[PDB]
Amino acid sequence: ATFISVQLKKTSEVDLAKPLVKFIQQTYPSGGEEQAQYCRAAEELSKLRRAAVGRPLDKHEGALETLLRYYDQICSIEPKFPFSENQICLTFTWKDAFDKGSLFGGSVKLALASLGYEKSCVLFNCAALASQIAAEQNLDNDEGLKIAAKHYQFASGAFLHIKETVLSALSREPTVDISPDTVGTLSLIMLAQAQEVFFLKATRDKMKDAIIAKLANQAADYFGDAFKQCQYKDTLPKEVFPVLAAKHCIMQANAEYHQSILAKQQYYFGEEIARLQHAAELIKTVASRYDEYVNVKDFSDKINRALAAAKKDNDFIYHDRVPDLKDLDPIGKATLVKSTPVNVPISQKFTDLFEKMVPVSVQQSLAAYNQRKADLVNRSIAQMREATTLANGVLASLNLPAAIEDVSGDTVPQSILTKSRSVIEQGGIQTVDQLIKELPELLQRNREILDESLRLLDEEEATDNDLRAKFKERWQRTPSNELYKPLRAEGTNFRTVLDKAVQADGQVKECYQSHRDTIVLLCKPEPELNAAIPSANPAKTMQGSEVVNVLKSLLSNLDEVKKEREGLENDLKSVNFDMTSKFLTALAQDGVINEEALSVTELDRVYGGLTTKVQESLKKQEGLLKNIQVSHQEFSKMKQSNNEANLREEVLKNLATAYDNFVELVANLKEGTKFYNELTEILVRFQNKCSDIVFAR
Amino acid sequence: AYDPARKLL
Repeated sequence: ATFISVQLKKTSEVDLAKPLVKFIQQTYPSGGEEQAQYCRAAEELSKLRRAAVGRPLDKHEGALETLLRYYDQICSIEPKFPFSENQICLTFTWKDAFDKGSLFGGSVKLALASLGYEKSCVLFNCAALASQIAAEQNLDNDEGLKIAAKHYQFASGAFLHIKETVLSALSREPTVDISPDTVGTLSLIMLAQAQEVFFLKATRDKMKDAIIAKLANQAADYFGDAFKQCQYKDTLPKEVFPVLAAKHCIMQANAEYHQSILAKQQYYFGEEIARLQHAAELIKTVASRYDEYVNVKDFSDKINRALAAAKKDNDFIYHDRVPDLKDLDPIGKATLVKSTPVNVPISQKFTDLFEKMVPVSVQQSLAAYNQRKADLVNRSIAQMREATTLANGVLASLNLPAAIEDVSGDTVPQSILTKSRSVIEQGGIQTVDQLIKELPELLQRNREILDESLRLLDEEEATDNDLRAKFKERWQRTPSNELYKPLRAEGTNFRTVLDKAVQADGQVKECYQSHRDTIVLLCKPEPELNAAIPSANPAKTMQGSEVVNVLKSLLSNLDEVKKEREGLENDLKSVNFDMTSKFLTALAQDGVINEEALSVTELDRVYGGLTTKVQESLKKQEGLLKNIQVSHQEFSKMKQSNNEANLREEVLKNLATAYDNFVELVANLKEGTKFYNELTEILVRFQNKCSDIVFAR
Repeated sequence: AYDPARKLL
């Protein structure tokens, strides 16, 4: 009993851990327990591939489950690494299963950095191994048949799946063995052989000849189509062609022989004989042309006995006319087989090593989302500040709201006194004197770290160039020069960072030198400060004016409008939406994650209320600034240009500008300090990459 | 004021 099976494809060993850990780390918190398992999974994985492919093969469910498990686990990884860009290069090398190449050289090999290549080959080997285990079943007992039937159908389904994916999964052309046509024929061969197995069960179970005939006929139809496909393309091994021809005939004969029994049971004696003659013709040709692949003697004898006896009853008793074959009805067909669909997991008790790892399409949509959210928040925030800066600068420009608090040109207007006290309580100038003094020191600290860092590289690179010089042979290595190119690139950037930071130091310092005198004045105790603000004769005409009460509450609103920006900015920054689980839903419930529409929609939901209140502020300020500029210049009519009051006005306008500048300056200095301290953190790390690498060398 | 430098990080 000869059944076709397929040989496994050979692959070269390939470091599977390498491109995976590399990325794994580029992706997680170093030392972080993420890496603790994900890197520990890409180990088991490489050790699995070794087992599922490198091993000299053992024809049992053990080695097949390992191979099945390997197919599963590979499929479970595609969405969780950036194979798509393929910038994560790992190369898979497979040989042809049949040594089939268009050009006349035995083995044609093919290596590809396509996980789709890997997938098709593992699956082909899965179908082939299944085909070999099927072919070994004992088709005399009930479980031999069940296992063979299940495996031929599995192989059929796997080969078919390969036929329908292989090209989309590969850029270029496949080796022959796995090309859609070769795998289409193998899938049909496997399906034919599973029909055969069912024909054999039907037989062993002594079912009605009508059934057995239809089963055998169906099998013949399968074997015949596979035969045809092979007739004018020779991409399968040498013994496959004759064997298909043989089994095609032997299955037609079995169909004839069983139908002939049905004919005799119906007294169609002429048909019985015609069908047996056909069966004998077929089996006779098989016996003499494919004796190398097939044994048909028992079948030939059983037919010959039935034909002899049928002819005896007919020649002597029945005298029924024997029909031409062209004139018989077709025998029917009944299929009990299905090529089995591939639906990972195909292995039993599958467990996905990287189940917890986040789909790469989700992490990309999360990052994209944050660049979108930062933009939303920063924009809104910067818009507001600029607007507050503008309004404060305008009010100063108008001596507002000092002017309308200035009842007697004799004392410190209340707004000035409040601002003064506000400044004194935050330390006064000695607060700004400190930050300005310590700024050049935080800068130095960082130059120093960057400098010692790079000196390390310079010094180790030096001895390395010397050693290679005096010991060419015993000191062969990649030069330090080449190894250090990356780190010296970070270095150079860092340098350009310090360039910008210093540039900003200079701007802040020039602002501090140009406003430090007024501020020192602003910080004086009330009487001393008052005695430094020139007196003026206050026009009492102003108390109660229409221009004044309007301006006054026109200014009240402007104040509320700006203390409002404080909560606003604080709310923009204090909220956050974790979008992962919303991205997961879009990916499970759907084929793809469309983040743009998804995040735009969530941003509008989370931030929309504020990005609208913010938006209100600005145009509400515009309304206020417009109304104030006009309503003021009317207050400018009642205004009276006497040099006593002009001096007073100068000084008041300047103290208010001084408050603004104090507030702004302190903020640019705290900012700059936070920056230099973060920079120390980042630079200290960079100094570790440097020493670690000078001492691994 | 130090925003331009944070950008380069």
